[PDB]
Parts: sequence; structure tokens; C-alpha cells
Amino acid sequence: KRISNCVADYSVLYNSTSFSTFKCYGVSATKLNDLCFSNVYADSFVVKGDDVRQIAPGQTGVIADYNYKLPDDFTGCVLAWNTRNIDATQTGNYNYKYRSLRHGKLRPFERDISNVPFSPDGKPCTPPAFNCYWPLNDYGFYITNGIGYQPYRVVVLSFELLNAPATVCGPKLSTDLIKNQCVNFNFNGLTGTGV
Amino acid sequence: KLQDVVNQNAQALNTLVKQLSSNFGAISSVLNDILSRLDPPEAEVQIDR
Ligand SMILES: *[C@@H]1O[C@H](CO)[C@@H](O[C@@H]2O[C@H](CO)[C@@H](O)[C@H](O)[C@H]2NC(C)=O)[C@H](O)[C@H]1NC(C)=O
Repeated sequence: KRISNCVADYSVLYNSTSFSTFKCYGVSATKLNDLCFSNVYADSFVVKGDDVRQIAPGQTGVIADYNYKLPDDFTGCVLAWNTRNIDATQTGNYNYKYRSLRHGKLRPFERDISNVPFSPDGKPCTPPAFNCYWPLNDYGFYITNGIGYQPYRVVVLSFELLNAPATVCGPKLSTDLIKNQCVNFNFNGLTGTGV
Repeated sequence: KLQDVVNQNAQALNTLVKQLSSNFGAISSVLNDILSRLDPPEAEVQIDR
């Protein structure tokens, strides 16, 4: 989801919930209100608690290998919370699925949708033969599952910092313009000192 | 001969100034920007570079 032309407050989201995994790599979590970023992107998914750690730059895992590879230069925050109560059920939730295997690795910030049985050879396999194995697999989600197997909901905010004039600016109060005085200035995130 | 010493002086100064706007492994090349985007414990990592 692209988010533009709106005042973004970190504090409301931070006071809202104690997220399970909350970390900003290229940004300070607190300083979000001061700076402006242009064209923030929000990526939403649901993974088991074990998978949450794998969501990080320069980290390899089955999800990272085939599902979601974060850019190594990614700048932004990752927020993740537990969701066992609403998602998991006794009988078993199999809607949430993952690509266990795939013919290659996806590029950073990419989505893969192909639903065809996978072949370790990479050449087409017949479903009966042992070459074909379903890539798209799901974790058996239960209420009795451990917190690692319990579902977790993850939202990744990526900020494009200083690329262009920033449409998305945090909540701050503008002041009057002062000239001929050596003063501090912050022009849409262009912090500096001068006349 | 007089012009060449002036040219070498000017080129030295200009190369010095040009070297300012350059990441040395840091995420950015402006001290202001790194301070704004990073908390001091992880700001010092870039500032030392
Ligand atoms: C859904 O959004 C609401 C509003 O932002 C969040 O509810 C707030 O929760 C905090 C602390 O839990 C309360 O102090 C606020 O009064 C609530 N806002 C209301 C009642 O309007 C809620 O946390 C969000 N749900 C999430 C993040 O899962």
C-alpha cells in the first residue's frame, strides 16, 4: 500500500500496542515525527512467530529464500504482533500459506504468485513423480500451538528518504520566517544552521 | 610558472572541498542527516567512519 499526502504520527502507533517485533533499521523510531519521508510503502503479511526474525536485511530463510527478501539497503521500520486469538482455531487454519520452495530467489521487494508443483530439477515434473512437490504450503495453525507456531501479523513501513520533495510529513508546527539572523531551519526535513 | 602554483593550490583546495560530500561507508554524507535518522548509539557508528 502506497501512503502519501498525510501527516504521520509514530507516537499513536507506539502507544497503541506493544508489538512483538518492532525495529527501524535506517531510521530512529523516536525521531520519526521530526523528519519527512516521501512515498512510504506498507507491506502486510502473516507468518508464524518463528518466521518473524527472518524478516530482516541480509538474512536467509525459507521465507527469505522464496517469499520475502528484504533489500539490504532497506530503510524503515518493521512492526509485528501476535495474532493467535483471532487467526488460530482448534480445527486448523490453512488459509495463511507460504511458498516453501521455488525455482530461484525473488528480488528484494517482490511478490510471487505462481501455483504449480515445484521440481528440484527445475525441469517440468509430473505430479505423481517424486520430482513434483507443492511449493505453496501452510503451517498447521491451532489455538494450542506454541507462540512460535502461533500466527504473527507483520507490517513493514519503508520510507524513501530525501529522494524528492516529501509528500508525507510528520506532525510539526511551522513558524514565521526570519531573515538576516543566523538561525536554525528545517525546510521539509532539510535541517541546518545559517542565515 | 606563477600561474601553475596558483592552479595547483586551487586544485588542492577544490579537491579537499569535493571530498566532503562523500559517504565513507556511512549511510549518508551529511552529518545533519545521520543525526536526524539515527539514535546516538548507532549514530556514532556512522559518524566515526
Ligand atoms: C485500532 O485502532 C485504535 C485507534 O488507534 C487502537 O485503539 C486505541 O488503543 C489505545 C491503547 O490500546 C487506547 O488508549 C485508545 O483509546 C484506543 N483508541 C480508540 C479506542 O479509539 C487499537 O490499538 C488499534 N488496534 C490495533 C493496533 O491492533
